[PDB]
Amino acid sequence: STPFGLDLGNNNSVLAVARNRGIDIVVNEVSNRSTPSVVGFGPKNRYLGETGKNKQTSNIKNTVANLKRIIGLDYHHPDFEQESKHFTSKLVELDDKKTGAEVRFAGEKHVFSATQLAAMFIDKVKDTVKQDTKANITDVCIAVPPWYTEEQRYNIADAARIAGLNPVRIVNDVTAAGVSYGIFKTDLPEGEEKPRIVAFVDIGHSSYTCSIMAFKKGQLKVLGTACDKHFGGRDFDLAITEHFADEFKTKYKIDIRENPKAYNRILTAAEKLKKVLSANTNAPFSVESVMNDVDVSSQLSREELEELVKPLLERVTEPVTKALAQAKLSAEEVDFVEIIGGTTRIPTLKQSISEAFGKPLSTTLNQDEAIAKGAAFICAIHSPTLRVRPFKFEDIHPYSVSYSWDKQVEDEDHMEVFPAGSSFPSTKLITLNRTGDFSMAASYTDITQLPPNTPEQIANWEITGVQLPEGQDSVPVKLKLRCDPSGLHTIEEAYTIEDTKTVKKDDLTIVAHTFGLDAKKLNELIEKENEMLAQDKLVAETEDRKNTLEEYIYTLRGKLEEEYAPFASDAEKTKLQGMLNKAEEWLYDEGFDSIKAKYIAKYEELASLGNIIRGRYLAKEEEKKQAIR
Amino acid sequence: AAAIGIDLGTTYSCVGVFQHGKVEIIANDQGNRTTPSYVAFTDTERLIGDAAKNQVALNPQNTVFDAKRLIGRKFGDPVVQSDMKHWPFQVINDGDKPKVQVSYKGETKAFYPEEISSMVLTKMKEIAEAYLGYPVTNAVITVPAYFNDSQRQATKDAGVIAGLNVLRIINEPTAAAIAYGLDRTGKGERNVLIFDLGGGTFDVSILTIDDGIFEVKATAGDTHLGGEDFDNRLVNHFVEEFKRKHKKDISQNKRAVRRLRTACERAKRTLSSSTQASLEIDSLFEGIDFYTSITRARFEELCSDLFRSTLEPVEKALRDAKLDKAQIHDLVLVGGSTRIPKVQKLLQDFFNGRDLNKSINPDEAVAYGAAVQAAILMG
Ligand SMILES: Nc1ncnc2c1ncn2[C@@H]1O[C@H](COP(=O)(O)OP(=O)(O)OP(=O)(O)O)[C@@H](O)[C@H]1O
Ligand SMILES: [Mg+2]
Repeated sequence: STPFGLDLGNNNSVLAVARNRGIDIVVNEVSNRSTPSVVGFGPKNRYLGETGKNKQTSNIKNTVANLKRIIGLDYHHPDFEQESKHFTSKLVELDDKKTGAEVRFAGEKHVFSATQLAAMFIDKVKDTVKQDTKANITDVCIAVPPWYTEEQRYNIADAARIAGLNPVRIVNDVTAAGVSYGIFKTDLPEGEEKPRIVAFVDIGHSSYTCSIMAFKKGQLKVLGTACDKHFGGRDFDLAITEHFADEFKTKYKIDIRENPKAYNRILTAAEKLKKVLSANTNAPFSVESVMNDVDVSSQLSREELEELVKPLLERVTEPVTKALAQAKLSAEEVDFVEIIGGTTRIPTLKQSISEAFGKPLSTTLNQDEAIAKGAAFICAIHSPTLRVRPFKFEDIHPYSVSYSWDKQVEDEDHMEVFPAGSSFPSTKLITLNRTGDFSMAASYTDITQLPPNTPEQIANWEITGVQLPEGQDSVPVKLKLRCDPSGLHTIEEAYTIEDTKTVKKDDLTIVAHTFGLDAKKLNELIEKENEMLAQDKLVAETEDRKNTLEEYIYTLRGKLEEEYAPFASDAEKTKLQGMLNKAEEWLYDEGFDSIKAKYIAKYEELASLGNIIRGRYLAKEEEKKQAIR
Repeated sequence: AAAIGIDLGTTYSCVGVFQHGKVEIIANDQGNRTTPSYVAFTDTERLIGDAAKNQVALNPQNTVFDAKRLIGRKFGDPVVQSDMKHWPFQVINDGDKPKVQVSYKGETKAFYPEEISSMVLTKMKEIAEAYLGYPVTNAVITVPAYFNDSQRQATKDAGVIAGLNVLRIINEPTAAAIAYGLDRTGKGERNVLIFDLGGGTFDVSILTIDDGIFEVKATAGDTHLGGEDFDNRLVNHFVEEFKRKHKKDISQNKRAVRRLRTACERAKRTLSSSTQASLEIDSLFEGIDFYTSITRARFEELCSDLFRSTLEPVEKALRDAKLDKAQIHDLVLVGGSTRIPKVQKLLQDFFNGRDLNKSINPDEAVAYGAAVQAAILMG
């Protein structure tokens, strides 16, 4: 089994694997070093990754992108619209008040949850990796944005389980980048020496994250982390499209807002123009037939673009100032600023980040690969067959978390367990006096420290199997409270003590209620995914057998005319040409859309005769080589 | 300090560095793993790389590319004379040395080819330096196998101008072979053929390797293939479809053709990774929707002569090498068009099922090997 790290980006995903003595980037079927984070649907099969992207502009209504962003999203969330404006497909409320995508698929109307949809993509991307590696892949480490909620981390971990993978850790993405920084730099401070302070700024398609870390050889600690989940390349593309929407009403008397297909053509072209503007100071904007018969030809300067996003750039220093205040340091205390993510290539952003830190920017990581590589290293940390050079890291635990318990004979019924601005993972040991079975829960100590509309309760537990000793008053129960390496709040052990000596007596059974799915629900979703996989595979194999048939027709026809000519009688040649001709016409009729078996059958009729001629051709080839040697 | 490997390409360049037992291909500040060998001069500034290519059509007389075709050559070179007819920039004679002539900051300026290439090499140097975080001063640069002393020396001069210490000028197919580790097989003679097809240029090289020592046995350049000809076959095929279904001809419709063409270029690209591709052009002609598809096998058939013709330089190179196809030990694929399945098939069927070295990005395999060779020359 080979450790697999996944940078699951809103626009594209990077695949990395830990093998040989290192970590490699896995390349897809098109040879790309990232794969588009797209799940699309057709009448016959799903369009996942590259193919999803290829089909996207022709089936926008049934193509879901923004997969990351709808994970764990309340349908009536006050900020739903900032999410939904970037969707082209129909979004709907689910039975749990979350959001799914409604989609035409295989001739029916289908509703899928954000978890199901993200699972489809993880499954495709898993297949890329095992087709590249030839290996068994069973474990993943998925990198998510630090703003991911506890729920959202459980959701995406379940998505991996539906794709048949063990989500070994759900890691914060720029922590994963910082880990790859740490494992690759060879000159890190070593003893009593001051750690190296490195800020990491990641701006991608949708998010802007600043995370500040202390490095020594073999270790990092995250000091401060701040996010803007509404600051990304997609906001630039959108501001550019809205600008041209207005321009085209006056210039061409066309209204692209009333024409979703036209609008989408401009949106797509707007990203390419935005990228030109990271290199050049002016750029033409030219889109042919944005509607029927209408060619638009305009332009934009970098300075005009910067004006377009002025409202957004008002927030440009916030994640830096917030991450420094958290880290309890001033900008001057940072040694290096490392830049990753595609949107950090924008010159105004680069200047603003540099100016906010008072430092030049460093770019000593591959900006695209760093998160996936760190995630693959972290996945390796978890393999039982241990062969990684160790690296220790701690991540920041921004919020205070308490646990509560059926009071019973305790003077208190709750306590602060994991403080605001501590680290995870962390384990806290408590012992409680108990009169019998009891409930427990974890909650946010102060809900005002959390995002608007955050439920206070994180998880709850039913602890049972409590048995009182002879002196039937109370009994001490020892508990293990864990903020696990994903930052998830758990109870991982409970036992009765006091069986002259202390001793474990009864191991108590814990029933956990978390944001994670039931085994019953997990299996049902694993099932649906397996069915869609089988259907996709049948369609892909039948398309292949049919292209293989068509190719062989042309190939064997040309050979009979050339190198096979001396190796066939007139009756053999004309018989085979006849069936070649007939097989070609069949591909336009009944064979236009037949079944796997018939493409194979037709090929076998042809090849069975064709091979006889080939085997004569090959015999005289070898014979000429004995006349050689 | 690490040495770098640079593929100074005729159209694109690529830089790598060997670090921690592996070659890292370095992305430029726009995120691209290759950089256009373009240098633009404008009323205010000089632009190199992506910036230069991005504004070519708006500034064609002052955007220089193809300096690799001029470098180390005499002005009266029949190749120089021939090539000039294809460029929108001016090339002047200065002592029988070609110079590209240009408007720069409101003035008329001429540049030696090695001055244009040095600026590209400065760029690759800066890319390497930004990634490593320290000054880079040592480089292996690659040239084609057919380069003469003067072409080789002129390229080294461009390196020296860029501020590099040119550790070695090596052949591009040698670099590609080193990338795949084909120099590691010890004593005994191995015949390697490097098939380099992409960006409208085609080079077949046969090398002999023995104890890590390379000898150029044959070079064969069918110079022009891999572009608009395949596009035309697809365009003509679909123009026929429309003519058949709707009984109307779109041939003499300037805009409609460019539209159907754009669709065919897209479709072509899809067929390197899929066995079929859909075409869908809204109201293509006189309000009529053209939604169709093409299979990979059909595409290959339309272009079967254009594909088969790739084996000509293979067969030529073999003759100059005085080798039978059975005597080639190793195959290396470089250049973008070798991603095309039919190219890989033809080659493999021609060479009797022999395995192909193709796992390294065919655009990056030359910078890769140059970076390997740069680290060896420092160890
Ligand atoms: N040279 C460039 N100039 C400007 N923008 C760029 C450039 N290159 C890439 N981008 C933008 O960066 C974005 C892709 O970046 P990235 O891969 O960091 O995002 P992601 O990981 O998919 O998104 P997220 O992290 O928000 O989920 C796209 O919006 C793309 O347009
Ligand atoms: Mg990202």
